[PDB]
Amino acid sequence: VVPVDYHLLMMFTKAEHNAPLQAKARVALSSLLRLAKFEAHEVLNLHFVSEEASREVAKALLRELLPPAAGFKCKVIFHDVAVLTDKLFPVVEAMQKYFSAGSGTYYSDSIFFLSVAMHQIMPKEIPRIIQLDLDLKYKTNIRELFEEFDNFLPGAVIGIAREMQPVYRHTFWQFRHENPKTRVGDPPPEGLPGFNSGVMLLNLEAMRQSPLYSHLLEPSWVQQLADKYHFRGHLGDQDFFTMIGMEHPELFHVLDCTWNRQLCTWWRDHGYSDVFQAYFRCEGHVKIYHGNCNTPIPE
Amino acid sequence: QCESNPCLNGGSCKDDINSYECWCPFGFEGKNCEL
Ligand SMILES: O=c1ccn([C@@H]2O[C@H](COP(=O)(O)OP(=O)(O)O)[C@@H](O)[C@H]2O)c(=O)[nH]1
Ligand SMILES: *[C@@H]1O[C@H](CO)[C@@H](O)[C@H](O[C@H]2OC[C@@H](O)[C@H](O)[C@H]2O)[C@H]1O
Ligand SMILES: [Mn+2]
Repeated sequence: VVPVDYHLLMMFTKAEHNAPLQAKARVALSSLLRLAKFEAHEVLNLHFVSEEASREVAKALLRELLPPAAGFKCKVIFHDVAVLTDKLFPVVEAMQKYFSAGSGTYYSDSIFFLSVAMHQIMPKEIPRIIQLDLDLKYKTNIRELFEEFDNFLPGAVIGIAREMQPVYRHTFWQFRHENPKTRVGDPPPEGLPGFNSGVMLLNLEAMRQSPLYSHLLEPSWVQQLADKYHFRGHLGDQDFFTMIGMEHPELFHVLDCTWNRQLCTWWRDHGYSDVFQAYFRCEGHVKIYHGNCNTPIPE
Repeated sequence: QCESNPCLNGGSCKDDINSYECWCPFGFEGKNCEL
């Protein structure tokens, strides 16, 4: 049997003496592994981006959870946050001033853009990868998410779920003001509410092979679009994808909300009580919960 | 990370050094859109 690889990537940094992060990672990784099922020839590759202290914390957590109940093959890989930061920076520098907390351009923010240049960072042998937050709880076999790659329409490079709060309604205020009739920042099903980065299907091949996507990474394109949209953010990759998602929705396969059911309600209590429901509504059988903004996940 | 700017104008982080005005979403008032 020719072995078939599946690749996941999670950020796991500054985890030493950070108990809330470790407990989050524990909830994510146990549900993931408890519920995952893979055929005998298949291998689940778990990529962690970590400085050396967090690598050790991750190893201690992983040993307690591996091998997985289901008995499938699993490989753990660590990538140095510092090595990735230096590889990312040339590509990512120019977008940092628009999407980082706050300004200007710091190395410490570069890693929050890893997904945007993932196709240039991972070895070419990896054709696809799913990048996942650690404040998640899995309610299904992660293997099922991979089939959504098959639903990418021509030109689509990334699979991503919508943002479930009106944060982008707020961020795009001036563009909305100047364009009363825009769908930019509006709720679904017909509005463009932007994206959440907690669950992302990164088709590295399609990213590498897309002329449009490559252009959008260029400093002058980043700058032209940020100017056009009067866009400032501090959520990194999420903000960049949201923005180029306004201009070029063909790039994105929108995942159903049940693949990244966000629980954060912070924006409800900060000016958006009326419209909040229209953003936050998600129905159907939930596959992944996302306890964003430190929101306890139900049990 | 930074706390989101509750204001509609200026940078994405609250207490943007380069901002002097704060325009609050409807129904809120104050230097940080409190009440
Ligand atoms: O100190 C940190 C903060 C964040 N993260 C990772 O970055 C993701 C994004 O942060 P978080 O989920 O807290 O942000 P939110 O989902 O609220 O935007 C987390 O899930 C973690 O994987 C990390 O490794 N160390
Ligand atoms: C504004 O700042 C607040 C408080 O620091 C954050 O909680 C907000 O982020 C949350 O809502 C938007 C989601 O995309 C984030 O994942 C979530 O943490 C931030 O917009
Ligand atoms: Mn998260």
